[PDB]
Parts: sequence; structure tokens; C-alpha cells
Amino acid sequence: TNPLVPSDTVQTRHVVQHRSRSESSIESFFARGACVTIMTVDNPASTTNK
Amino acid sequence: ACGYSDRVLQLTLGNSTITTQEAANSVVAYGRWPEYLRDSEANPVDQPTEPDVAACRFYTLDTVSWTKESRGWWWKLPDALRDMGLFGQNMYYHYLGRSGYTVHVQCNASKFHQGALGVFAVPEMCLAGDS
Repeated sequence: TNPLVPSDTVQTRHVVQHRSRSESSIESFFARGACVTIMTVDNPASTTNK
Repeated sequence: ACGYSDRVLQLTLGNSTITTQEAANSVVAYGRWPEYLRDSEANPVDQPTEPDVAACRFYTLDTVSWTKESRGWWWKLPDALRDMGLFGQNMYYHYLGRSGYTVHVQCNASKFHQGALGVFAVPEMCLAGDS
């Protein structure tokens, strides 16, 4: 992939960049609990056929 | 000593000069003189256009008339200057723009007239609708 930045193809001014990629680190991309299943159980009367 | 005074001012920007002999000093809103965008606060990365004297100069809008029935007037900026010379052209040719302003409101009369106008500059002057 061609590694260009804007100053390679247009005139640019100086900009002090403050943004960071902190929230797209692997750890942060995955730092959430996700539902992987729902399990059903019950507690019926003792007189049940089931 | 030389007679310099609060009331007597000269303002010069680009090819234009304003004089006044009955001023009441002048206001710098929130104590902040206009400035170009610092590198530490910059955001679009392309090299900006800065028209300088082509656009930073006094433009006079159409005059209005104050009578006993006048309730007041309003304008918005940059909108009121959208059709003003090279300021207007630079505004419409570019997606983005920023600008500060010197606003000079003029209204003379006589020592036998009376009346008082409040001249307010409001950041984000959102106005109410008719519905």
C-alpha cells in the first residue's frame, strides 16, 4: 500500500496533532462483555409428568 | 497634553479608514483581539487561504432609518458580509472559514435630539420563529 500523507500531494500547513488511537487497540476493541448464550432452567411442582 | 482622547479615534484596515470625534472608547469582546488559528488548535490540514487586506477592510452596509416607531434591527455575521467584495468570494469558494470583525455603528444627530441605542454583539444569536 502506498504510505502517503497529505503533504505528499497537496500543500499543507503545520498542525499539532492531538488525536490518538487509544480506543482501537486490540484490548479496547474487545473490552466488553458480549452475550454468548441464554440457558433455560425451571423448578416445577413434584406432581409433574415432566 | 497633546489632546489625545477617548472620544476621538481613527481605525485603519486595508485601504480603509474610519474617523470619529464622539466615541465612547471602544470594546474588545471578552478581552480577546482577533487572531489567526494557532497550530496547536488547528484542524483542516490543507494550507489555508488568508486574504489579508483584500478582505480585512471596512465594508459599509445599506443604511437604515431610526424613527419613533422603530423597534430594532438585527444582522448575522458572516451572513451580512456574504456579498462583500473579496471577503464574500473567499467565503463561498471554501468549505471552511473563520473570521473576527471590527463592527462600527454610526448614528449622529444634534445637541437637541435625544435617544439611546443598545448595540449588542451576541455569540450564537439564535432567534425565535413565527410558528
